[PDB]
Parts: sequence; structure tokens; C-alpha cells
Amino acid sequence: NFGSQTPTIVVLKEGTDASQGKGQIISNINACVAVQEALKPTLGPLGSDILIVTSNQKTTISNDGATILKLLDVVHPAAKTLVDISRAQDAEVGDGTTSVTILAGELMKEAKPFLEEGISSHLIMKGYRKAVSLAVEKINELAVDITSEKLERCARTAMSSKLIHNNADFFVKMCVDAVLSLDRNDLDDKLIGIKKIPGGAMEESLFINGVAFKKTFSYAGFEQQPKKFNNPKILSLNVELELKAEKDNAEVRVEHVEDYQAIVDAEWQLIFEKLRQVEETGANIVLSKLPIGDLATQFFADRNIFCAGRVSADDMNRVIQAVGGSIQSTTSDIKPEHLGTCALFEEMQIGSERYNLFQGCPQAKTCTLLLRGGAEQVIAEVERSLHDAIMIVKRALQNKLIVAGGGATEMEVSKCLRDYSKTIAGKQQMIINAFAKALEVIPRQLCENAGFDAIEILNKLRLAHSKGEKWYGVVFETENIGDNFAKFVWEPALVKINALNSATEATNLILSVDETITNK
Amino acid sequence: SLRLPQNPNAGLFKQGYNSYSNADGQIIKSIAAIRELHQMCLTSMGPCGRNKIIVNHLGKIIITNDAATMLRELDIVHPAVKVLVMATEQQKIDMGDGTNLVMILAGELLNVSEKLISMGLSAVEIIQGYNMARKFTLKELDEMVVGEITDKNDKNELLKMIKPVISSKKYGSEDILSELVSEAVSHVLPVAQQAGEIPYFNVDSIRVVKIMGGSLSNSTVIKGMVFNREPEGHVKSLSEDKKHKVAVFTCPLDIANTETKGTVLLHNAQEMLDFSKGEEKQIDAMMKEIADMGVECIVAGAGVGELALHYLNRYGILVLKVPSKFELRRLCRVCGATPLPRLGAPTPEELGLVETVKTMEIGGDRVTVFKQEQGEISRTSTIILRGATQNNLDDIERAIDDGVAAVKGLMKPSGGKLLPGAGATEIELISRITKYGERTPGLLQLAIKQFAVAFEVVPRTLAETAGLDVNEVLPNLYAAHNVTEPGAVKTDHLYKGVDIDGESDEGVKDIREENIYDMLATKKFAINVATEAATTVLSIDQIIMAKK
Amino acid sequence: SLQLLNPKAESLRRDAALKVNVTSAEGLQSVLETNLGPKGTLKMLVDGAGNIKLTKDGKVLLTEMQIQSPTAVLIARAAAAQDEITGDGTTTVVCLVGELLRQAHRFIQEGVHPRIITDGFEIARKESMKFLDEFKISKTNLSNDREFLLQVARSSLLTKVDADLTEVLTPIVTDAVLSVYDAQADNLDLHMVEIMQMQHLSPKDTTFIKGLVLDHGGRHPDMPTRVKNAYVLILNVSLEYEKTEVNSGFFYSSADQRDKLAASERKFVDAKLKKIIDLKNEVCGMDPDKGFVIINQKGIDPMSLDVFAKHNILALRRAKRRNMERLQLVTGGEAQNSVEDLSPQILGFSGLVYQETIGEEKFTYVTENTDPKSCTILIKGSTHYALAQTKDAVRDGLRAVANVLKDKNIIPGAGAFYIALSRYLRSANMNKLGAKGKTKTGIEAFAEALLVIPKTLVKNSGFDPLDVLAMVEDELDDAQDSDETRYVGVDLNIGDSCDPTIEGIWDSYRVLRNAITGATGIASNLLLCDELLRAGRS
Ligand SMILES: Nc1ncnc2c1ncn2[C@@H]1O[C@H](COP(=O)(O)OP(=O)(O)O)[C@@H](O)[C@H]1O
Ligand SMILES: Nc1ncnc2c1ncn2[C@@H]1O[C@H](COP(=O)(O)OP(=O)(O)O)[C@@H](O)[C@H]1O
Ligand SMILES: Nc1ncnc2c1ncn2[C@@H]1O[C@H](COP(=O)(O)OP(=O)(O)O)[C@@H](O)[C@H]1O
Ligand SMILES: [Mg+2]
Ligand SMILES: [Mg+2]
Ligand SMILES: [Mg+2]
Repeated sequence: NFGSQTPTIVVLKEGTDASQGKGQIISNINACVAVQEALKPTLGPLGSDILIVTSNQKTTISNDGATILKLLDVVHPAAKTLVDISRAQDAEVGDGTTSVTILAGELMKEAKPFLEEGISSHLIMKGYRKAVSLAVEKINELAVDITSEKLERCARTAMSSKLIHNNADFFVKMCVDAVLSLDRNDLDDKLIGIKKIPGGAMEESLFINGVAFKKTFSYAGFEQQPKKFNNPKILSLNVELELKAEKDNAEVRVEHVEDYQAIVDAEWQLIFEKLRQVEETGANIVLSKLPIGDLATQFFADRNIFCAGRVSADDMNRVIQAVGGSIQSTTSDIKPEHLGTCALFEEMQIGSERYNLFQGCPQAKTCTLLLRGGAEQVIAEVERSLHDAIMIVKRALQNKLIVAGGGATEMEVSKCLRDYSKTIAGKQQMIINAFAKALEVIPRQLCENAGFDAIEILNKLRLAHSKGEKWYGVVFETENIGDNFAKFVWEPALVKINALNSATEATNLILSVDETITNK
Repeated sequence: SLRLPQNPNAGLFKQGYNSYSNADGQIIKSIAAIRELHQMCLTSMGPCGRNKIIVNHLGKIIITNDAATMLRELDIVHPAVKVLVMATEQQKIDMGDGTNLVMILAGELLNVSEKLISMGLSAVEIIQGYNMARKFTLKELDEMVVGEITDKNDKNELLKMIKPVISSKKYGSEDILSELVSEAVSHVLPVAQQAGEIPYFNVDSIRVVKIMGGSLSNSTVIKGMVFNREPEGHVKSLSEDKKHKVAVFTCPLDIANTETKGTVLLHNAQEMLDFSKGEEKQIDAMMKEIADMGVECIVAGAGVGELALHYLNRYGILVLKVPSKFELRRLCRVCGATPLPRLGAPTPEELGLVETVKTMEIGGDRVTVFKQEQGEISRTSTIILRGATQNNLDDIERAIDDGVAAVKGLMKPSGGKLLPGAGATEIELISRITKYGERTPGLLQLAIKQFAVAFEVVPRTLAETAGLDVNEVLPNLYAAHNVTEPGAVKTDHLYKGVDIDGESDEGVKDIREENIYDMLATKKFAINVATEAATTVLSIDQIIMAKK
Repeated sequence: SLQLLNPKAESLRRDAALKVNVTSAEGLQSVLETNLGPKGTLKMLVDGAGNIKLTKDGKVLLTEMQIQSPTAVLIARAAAAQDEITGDGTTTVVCLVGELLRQAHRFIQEGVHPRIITDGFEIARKESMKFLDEFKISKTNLSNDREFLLQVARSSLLTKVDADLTEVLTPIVTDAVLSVYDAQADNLDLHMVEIMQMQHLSPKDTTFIKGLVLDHGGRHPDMPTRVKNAYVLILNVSLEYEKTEVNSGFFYSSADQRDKLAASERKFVDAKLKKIIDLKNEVCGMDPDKGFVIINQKGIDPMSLDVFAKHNILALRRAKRRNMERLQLVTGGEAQNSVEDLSPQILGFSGLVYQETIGEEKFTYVTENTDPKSCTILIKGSTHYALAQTKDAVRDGLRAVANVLKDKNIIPGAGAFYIALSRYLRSANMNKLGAKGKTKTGIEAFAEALLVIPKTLVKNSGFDPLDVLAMVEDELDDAQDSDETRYVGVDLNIGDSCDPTIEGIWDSYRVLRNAITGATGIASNLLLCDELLRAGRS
């Protein structure tokens, strides 16, 4: 009435995306199948890697479902479910991140034609949620209660599909010793902190019973100190050893000029009193989070006392557990008993960077190896490969469960699901059998990357499960199919349980969605 | 002829202002504007309801099946639709249960009102019709009630309460999700049987901490609480029994600096020598009175200094950061400690009791646990919720808030007063309200009649979302109520309802053995606020907007 | 609702459309009502080309100025139909429609439906016809008195120009319809009078000519301008051939045949002109003071002007189509196209024919006819706008005096019919109601809307309308009881009531008929209009 136009009131804002119809949920499935296609050829040892460069021109080379999806800023809402399960699988277990993604995409891709039919959404979710309960129980029967024979074999399989798989003869021998230093019920991940060294060859690495940290600063009296101590003693400090303000303030009134000379000498008196208390206990190695001034390091440089600074708190916490000492933020409360010790000390040239080596302790909680390589991605790939393998042998100590690898777990579970679907209820026979053949995507693509024909493989797996009761899987060496127990290929069961639970939770999340709202 | 005069005397108001009167079918358009988002609610009610993706301008996504939650993020232009947003927001704040109903009922009252206004009924009579129907609706809800709880704590009774509530939001498996709530409700309640004390319960007591990884079956019920903190000095498993003591300080563990220009002043060298050692001896002397009381863990409220930390970890005193007000208050309720801001001796009566403080790897990050034991129970327990997708953690967490909100419904009224669910409570009111229309004379009878027709949406929605044909399932259910109460007592035709999965025909095998019911307090305010949503939209005949 | 069909559409419904119809009518009323009466103001229609024109008629003001509003287009179209059939009373139509919508909208705001309001206007309209047929008076026009036609013409021409020019021009209007009359057939043509546009001495120096006046002069100097006795001869075929319909060409065999084929065209010219020369000497040879003029519609060959110039023959060309009917009515001749048959009986007669050189052109004057059945009016003026002003004055004044002969009845003017019709439409007892408390609302609205005409005349004169109408009301209160039929008017000189019949103000019968009928129909349909819409493809 107040205007000749009379505009029609739109419900939502301008620019909001479309709504209900035909093809809304199918677009979310095709969006997941699109992301699933990129991670498709990266499966198994005979796969490939993915090269990505973001907007900031940071090069990265990897074949991990979490790392590839982390750098890619995914804006599609349904596609970020794959990002969440990858980080959830990477945070806890650290292996098989991909096998969780290429599996959830197949369940959603297998749910595509059922959604085109008149099947409701809840019927498909009830099938997977009822079938995954039997798959978890079936994997408990596939897994063994192994206790005999007292780590070595589990690490070789976790290093697959990336760089150090071929060098497993050298890296697995020292990687097993990394977790044996850690005792039960603690399992501290920060003690396995490893740093970057651009330059060198990966073969020249070695095992270290302690820590090796960069100094990150050149002091005036650094060269005067000896680099080799026969019986060193470590003492960790936190007080700032330099001439400056004492406690967060600076204001000094002086009336007489005779006392003006004494107040300056008092500052010189207390700073050497602070340093002399460190000298009297016989601490050869001095370490502090805060900076150390030139006055202190030259006082230590005269009488053969090494010192260093500019280190992080995470590095300091690794130093205490390696030497077995403690933190002392006051020089007056220093006692002889709290000083850590080791066998020897030697500063070595490593990639044009100096590192203070500690090794030979009788009881060390720390394993820290120097990663040297040609490119910055080589040292990064060796880190992620070891970080994924160290989690497997870490949790192998927590519980002793072993299942057959090479896609053998998926086939044995699928056969019982076909028997369970054959028996009862009629309607869900198509859904469970659809879940069965969709679960076989792991050995499907594992052989396609090997160059073998999938029909001859998949026909041999099904008809040979009777004599191949449980340990029946693929073998890449002889170009044939046989028992995996003789080949000594092992893998834990925790990757399989979390994969199906995360994949079943991922597909059921957006299967209960038929809408998409995007404001602005 | 080439151009109109374009609404003269339009300069009375600005060009951006527009009027919208009842004529020109605009009230029909407002009903159609409700119909746009109301159909979105059809596929979100019930156990087979489908969640919704809502991508905000910031990119924060929340996937959900609940009305009140989804309507917060959507920016709405139509004011009549915003009445439903604030009506459902009132439903979530007060009762925390029955928000789709507020949306699906009040939208259908406007739908059937589209037929009434088109027939020629005045708007004043329409409000009088639903108000007279509301007084009869709330009256009969108290009459057809069956069953009661009568016990605050029981293993089997809580399965009847929590399970029908969380069945709508993230149904999944029934037992693994219901046991996490029924175990946590028993921990926080002050039972105190045979004392005559007033019960008390807080919604903020039970709180869920989201941790990625794991699976839904690995979720456990923690007696205490949890944060993602790191001890500063050292970590301790604390295998020593003979329980430790707890002292809570809200001020930082440091020297109480002067609020007005705290600056050093040293006139001579004698003060320079003693000022460095004076701070060490002063901080040490304050820790002696604290350490002699046998305390081994202190929860700090703000940043702690390094000198104070050096004397705390000397005697093995754990340090915990809680840099906020509510995070510090929730922890005192567990151990039952009374904080004091002074840095002196904690009082022995005020010291808390915690047996063990463990630090283990759950989500890959460092977390600190405060599990109590059966002896010396505590309140404000937490639930470790494990899942793969962060979006699913958000909706399951709000399902616990809805379940915890349902436990609040037992404290204020005299008891439980459960009703039959699965559409049985809605379909019974259709016959009672229809009979009420026949008893009253006047032109308001059509308003009473259409009020009953609006209640068919609950069985029609559950039959549509369940993948069944509503034309056959709905009238098959009417046969149970068209055979009305014969001369025999103890008639069991009231428990007939719809069924999502199973037998043909659909009248469910009772909602009985199934153990699904509804709360009276939810239905009272839901029908009240839903009628107010339709009252305010139908009572207004002119709408004025600005800038659009 | 209309925006869903066409977003580019608009609609005003049931309150905004009513204000548009009433405000556009009142806005059109407030601008155009000032021209009503003799004291009205003059408007200057200055277009983009700089053409200046003075007028007071609402037809030409609305024709040149395009109307943007949709309501006023319907009122302008009503003024067109009024000016078309009648030629007078356009200002009364727009004032009645504006006042009827004003008085009606006063009651629509009181909660009355437009249907019964328009029902009262139609009953009030039919009641006015039963009042009008009794109010008129019959006179005998067989006497053909000049005094009645002068005062009737003076009433119509005073509303166009001031007094001194009206007295000069008011005999010209009465002289227009002297001989044009037929008692039995009752046929009277208005288009036979010819309006010539020319610049001369002044507007106040015009005069009436009995015979015809053409705007074409003699091409050759040798032909005589003064002719004492002329026999006209009507030609229609072109003496100068424009083009041969069948294509042809003269292909000569030798140079000797060139001038002979040029003479072949001379033979056909001499063939048709020889009968013209034979027609001259057939009447009488060597007769002084007896010319012979030829009026041709199409062009004349300049080569043939020497033949007409030797025999002293006046030849004119490029005459108008409607003038061919006017020649036989004035001169008493007979129209002819070809020259196959000729005789002295078909020829007309004229007592005096002369020409005058005014500027770069010459005008032919033919006067002194025996029994001419037509005439002409020279519109002389001192400018361009006075010609159009006097042309509109004559074209509006010819219809007022011509209607007296078409129908002998005539209504007194000076607002006498509008004042007398107000009382008659006050109380319809049991004559024509139709319903209780419904039709009477429209009867009151129609009665009050008719009295705006005498009030508008008083507003232009500069006196109070309520004061001068109070004595008019008091006069007619005692006139009914005095047992004497008396018609009262409105005198704008002193501001006092008057007698139209005594003073000399009259209105035509067909003006009030079409004005009340056209205004009531447009006022009814605009009240029934509840919504305005627009739609189309740009
Ligand atoms: N030595 C091996 N022989 C056969 N199959 C293997 C071997 N090592 C790994 N696999 C298979 O490769 C699959 C993927 O494991 P892996 O490469 O460690 O992680 P990702 O899933 O990220 O590729 C597993 O399902 C496993 O069965
Ligand atoms: N398994 C089931 N069988 C039959 N009816 C059910 C089942 N689960 C839920 N319902 C019914 O569906 C209705 C959904 O209520 P709803 O408004 O979604 O609750 P909330 O307020 O928690 O969202 C309930 O009132 C209940 O009666
Ligand atoms: N001299 C006059 N005195 C009083 N009224 C007059 C006079 N001349 C004209 N009128 C009134 O003006 C009205 C319209 O006359 P006129 O102006 O000639 O037509 P129009 O308004 O169409 O130009 C007539 O109804 C008549 O009553
Ligand atoms: Mg791997
Ligand atoms: Mg509920
Ligand atoms: Mg006139």
C-alpha cells in the first residue's frame, strides 16, 4: 500500500542454494566419489603418490589420506566427512587412513542405485549398522590370541605404500627399539620427536639413545669449550643467566655517589654468585629455555663447562626423561643427586648444523633419530612413514592381535555376510550382499595397481576359502595367490575395526541427509 | 496511458518501506511462506528423520534433525516465519523437548486456517475457536494419562524415559546410547531416600566432552571430568592409595602484586643482595603451610609463575590450568571444595577428596582424568563420547542435552505422568476434540473441527518417513478407535500407534512392550506455544517491512 | 498476486486507484476550469518548435498536450466526442466529471458502495430529461429574424475574445447561414463555408463576403483582374499531362520528325482547348464587359497560359476538393470533368470578380451572385495565433447558431438550467427510487454536483459565489408562490442575479444533452473502476 511495486516476500536470503528435487543426495555421493578417485590409486605398496601445491607455493609429496585432505581446503560440506574420519583414523591409529576412505566411498557409491530406486534412507543404514556389528565380531575371530615367540613383522607392513618400504631391512631393526625404550601405561609421543635436517643421504642415519637438538645461536665463547667429555653431567636450568632486570621491573634510586659504585658492583656480585652456585656442583652441561647472555657463556668457557640455550619446552621435557634428572629454576636449591649422567658427549657436523648428542645411558626413555635426505619432502616422507609405523608397533604392545593382510580380512568377512544374507528376512538380502561385494574394494584396487587382471584374482579368492580358512590372501612376489602365514606378513586388527566403524559412521551420516543449505 | 501515477502520496514514508495487508491473498502467501520451510521439517520428525546441512557464511557446519537448532543459523526475511523460530527457541530453553512438534503443529494450524479464511470465517472467531479447543485439549491430556515413575533412581525405569527421547535424534543402536545417560543420571542425583528433602537437578551438571577417534561402542561413563591439559612439572600415575587432598585457589599461584604501580625500589647494595633471595624465601614459606596439610594437587585459576612452580613440583604437587570462571566452578562441585583467594593454609574442612588423577592417551592429545570410586560419590559427571566425524559429535551431544532436559521434567511436577507415544496421544485427541465440536453450538464448530484435522500430521509424517503408503496405513489405524469403549473394563485400544518397521497394516504392537512413551510437561507447553504461534500470525491482518 | 504473473507489473487496488481517479479528475479540473465564461484566461500552447497559439477551448488544449495519467485520457476522449458532434461545452464536461467524482467520493468515504451511487445518477439523469423537455421553449425560425441570431451568437463568441472584437465578428456568424436553408428536407451543411488563413490589416477589420473566395491568382499578367460578368467553367482533368500510364517513347527515324512529334503533343492540347475557345464565342462575339473564367482542380500547362492570356481568360489551378461543391452553390453552375459536351446552360454566372495582390501571393474574390447557396468568411489577423484563435471562435460559433435551425428548441444559459435542476433533484417522493435509503444518496450527490458551473463563473469574475447565489435562492423561493414563471441567471459585471431571456444569453439543446450524458457515463464508469493495471512487452 505504501508502494506501487509490492515486492513478493522471499522466504530465504538472496543467493541461497537450491533445495529438494531429484539429485541432491546423488550430488553428495558423486562429490565423495570425486574425492575418492584422487585417493584411489594410492592403495597398497604398488600404488603411487600425489603432488599438491597450495596457494602459498609450499610443495608436498605424500600418499596419506589425512595429509592429502589436510592441505586441500575442501569447501563442499558432504566431502569433509572423509576429512574427519581421516584425521580421526590418523590421530588414534595412524595407519590405513586410506583404506577407510576407499571403503566409505564404495558404500556410498553402492547406495547410489538403491536411492534411485524406492528404497528409503533408514533401510540402507539399518543394513550396514546391523552388518558392521557382525563384522566386528567376525574380526575378533579372525584375529589371534598370539603370545608365543615373544614388532618386527608389523613394522614392515605399516611402512608400505611409501618411501622406506624398500629400506625396511635397516629401518625396522632400529624402529622396533624406539618403542621398547618406552615403558607400559605411559606411551609418551613427544619423546619420539624427530627434527628436520636438509642435506645428506638416508642410508647414513644411525640409532641414538638420547636427544639431538639444534643450538640456533652462535655464542661468543662457544668454540673455547671442549666438545668431548668422558663423564659428563647434565643439569637443567630455567633462570635467565645474563645481566638485566631482575623481576619484571627496573627502578633504582641512589642519593650518594659512593653508593652508586657499590650498587653496580652488587649486580656484578650477584650474577657471579648465581653462576658460581652452578659451578660448585660440577654441572658440565647447562641448558635453559630462556636466553643465556655473553657474560655467562664466557664464564663457563674458561673452566671447560659447556652451555646452550634457545630451546623449546617440548625439547626440554625430552631432555629430562632422557638423562633422568629434573628441572631446577633456582641456583640455590641445586643438589648433586638431581644431576643426570650419560656415557659420553660429542658434537658432530650434521648437514651444516651442530647438534649436541647424548647417548649410552643405562636407562633412556627417549628415541630420537636424525632424518637426513636430499629434498625437504624426502625427510618429510621418512618422518610420516616412521610416525605411522611407530604407532602400529606402539599399540601392538598394548594388545596382541594379528590378522592377515593383503585384503584377506575383507574376503573372509564378506563370505559369512553372504551366508547371513542367504538365510533370513528377504528384504535386506540385497543390502547385505551389496555391503559384501562393496567391502571387497580393498583387494580389488590392490591388484589393479599391480597390473594383474581382477577377474582371475577375484574368482580364485571365492572358490578357495574352504582350504584357505582365514589366512588366504594375495601375494605380489610370486605373481600367485597363496597362504599369507608362510610369507610372515602380519597386520593388527585395530586398523580393521576403526576402519569399518568410521566408514559405517561416515556413510550413515550423509545417508540421513537429503538437504543442502548454503547462506551467502 | 504510457505510465501510471505510481502510487501517489507515497512520500509520506520512505521508498524502502512496504505495506502488506490481508487482502490480495497475502495471508495465503504467508501460509505458503511457512509451507516452504515446513516441508523441510516433514522429513525431520521421527526416528526415520533426516538431518540437514547448513553451511554458514563463516563455514561452520552443523548437521541436524532438530528444529530449534537448525533455525538459529538461517537468516529469515519473512517475519511470520521468525515467530516459529522464536517459538521453537522458547521450547528448547524451557523444556528442551518437542521442538519439531512446535513447528509441525503450528504450521498445520496455519495450513487448515487457509481453508477457513477462504470459506469466510472472521479472524476474531478463529482465535476464539483454537482457544476453546486449547482449554479442552490441555484438560484431556491429564485425563488419558497412564503410568508413573515413582522412583528417582532405577535401572529399568530410566530405559522408558531416555530411550524414546534420543530415538528421534541419532537413533543408531538403543542400548549403547541409553546406558551412557542412565548411568550418569544416577551419579549426579542426590538420592537421599527416606529423608523428606526436596530433590534438585541441574542441566549444567552433565556435560559431554568431544574427543575424535574410536567408535560409539568404546564410549565410557566417567565419574569425574576431563580437560585437554598438560601437567607442567611432571606427570604421575599416582599408584599411592590413602586418598590425596585437593585445594582450589581462584587467584594465580604467584606473589600478590600491588594493583597500583608495583615497581622495585633499592636504595643501597644491602637491599640488592637480599631482594633476590627474599622472593625465593617468601614463596617457599607460603608453600610450607600448604604442603604440610598433605595436598598433592592444586587447581589454578590463572597463569602461574615459574618460581611458584619450582616449589610445587618439589613436593610433587600437580598443577592444573582453568583460565575461565565456569571451568573453575564446575570442578569444585565434584570434590566439594570451597575455594578461598588467599595464598594461606587451606582449611581442612574445605579440602576436597580425589583418589586418583590419571593421564592417558584417548584422542592422541594429553588429557587429565579425575575418576572417583563408589565411596564418596560426586556430582557433575561427564560422558566420554567417541566418534569418527566431528559433525556427528555435535548432534549426539545435543541429544544428551535433550535427554538431560527430559530428566528435568521429573523434578518440578509431582511425578512422571507418561503418555502413550507413536501417534497414539495425537490420534486420541482427534476423536475427543471432534466430539467436543458436536457438543458446542455456533459457527465456531468448524474451527474446532479443523483443529482436530491438524493433529493428523504426526501419524501422517511418521508413515511417510517410514517408506509406507499413508493412504493405507492411516485409515487402518482409525479402526482401533472406531470400535469405541464397550461395556467391558480394561480396554487396551489406547496403546495402538504407527510403526516404522515391521508388520503390515501398522497398528503397532502397542507402544507397550516397546517401552516408548511421551512426557506430559512437553505436550502441555508445546500445544500452548504452538497455538500462540498460530494465534499471533492469524490475529495480524497487516504487515509492514523496511528495506526489502 | 500480480507480481507472481509478471514481476514488471503494478497494481493499485480499492484505495489507491480511487485516489488516483479523483485526484486526476480534480487536477484536470483545477487547471482547465479557468477558461469557463467570458472572464476566463488565455493559454499559450508553446510546443518545442516554438509555435504559439491562443485558445480557451478544452479540446485543442488537451489535443496538443499529451496526457500521461490514464484517468484524464478518458476525460479528454469525452471532450473529443463532445467537440466532434457538437463543438461546444468541453469545459462543462470536465467540470461535471470532476465535481461528480468529488461529490461521490465524499460519500464513498462515508462507507457507501459505488453501485447505488451510480444508480442514483442514472435516475437523476433520467429525471433531468423529464425536467429538460418541460424546461425548453419553442420558437418560430421561419421569420429569420436577425436580432435573435445576433444575441445568440454574441453569447457564444463572448467566451472566446473580448467585447470590441465580438461586436465586429458577431455579424459575420449571423451572415454565415443566410441562404443555407431547406425547409422540407431539413438539410444544413456546415462545411460549405470556407476559412482562409491570411495576414492583413487587423483582426477587427474583417468583413463578410457573399460569394466564394479562392486563394489562387492569375499566372500571366495579360489576363484582366477586373471582370464585370463571368461565366465559370469547372474542369477536373489535368491540361498538363503528368505521366502516361502505358509506357511509351518517341523513336524518330530522322531529324525532320523531331519537331513534328513535338507538334503531336500540341495537337492534343489544341484539340481539347479548341472546344473552350468555341465555347466562348458561342454565347456572343465581340461583347465588351463580359469575361470568361475557368476553375480547374488539377494543374495547368504553362505553355497553355499563352492561349488563355490572348483571349483574356482567367485560369486558376490546384483548387481544393470540397470547393467543387461550393462553386455550383455560389455561382449556380454545373460541375464537369471532360470537355466533350459543352453548352451555355451548364455555365454559372457572377456579377463581380476581382483580385488583390497581398504580399507574394494573390487572392481571387468572386462576389455579386444572384441566389448563392453558400458563402465564405475571411479570417484576417495581425499574427499567426490570432488566425487559429479566430478560426476556433468561428468553428465553435457556427455550431451554436446552426443548432437553432436543426432543432427550434433552445435552452436559456447563464447557469439557469443548472440552478433550476438543483431544486428538482432534491426530493424524489415516490416517482423513481428503486430502494429504501440506497438510491437517495446518489440523488443528493448529483444535485449538489450540478451547481459548480455557476460557481465557477463567479470565481473567474472575482466575487464570492455563496453571496451572489443566496439572492438567487431567495429569488426563486418567492417566484414559485408569486404565480409567475421566471428564469434567473448570473451577471458577472455587478455580481447579481439576472434574466437570461431579457439580456440575451442562451445555450444549445444538444450541448447540455451530450454533456450530462457523457459526464454521467464517464463519472459512473470511473467510480465502478476499483483497480488499475498495466502489462505488456517492451
Ligand atoms: N607386504 C604386504 N603384502 C601384501 N599386502 C600388503 C603388504 N603391506 C601392506 N599391504 C596391504 O596394503 C593395504 C594398505 O596398507 P598401507 O599401505 O600400510 O596403508 P594405506 O591404507 O594408507 O595404503 C592393507 O590393506 C594391506 O593389506
Ligand atoms: N521406535 C519408535 N516407534 C514408534 N514411535 C516412535 C519411535 N521413536 C519415536 N517415536 C515417536 O516419534 C515422535 C517424535 O518426537 P520428536 O518431536 O522427534 O521428539 P524430540 O522432541 O526429541 O525431537 C515421538 O513423540 C514418539 O512418539
Ligand atoms: N455572457 C455570459 N454570462 C453568463 N454566463 C455565460 C455567458 N457566456 C457563457 N456563459 C455560460 O458558460 C457556459 C459555457 O459556455 P462557453 O464558454 O461558450 O462553452 P465552453 O465552456 O465549452 O467554451 C454556458 O453554459 C453558459 O451558461
Ligand atoms: Mg599405510
Ligand atoms: Mg523426544
Ligand atoms: Mg462555447
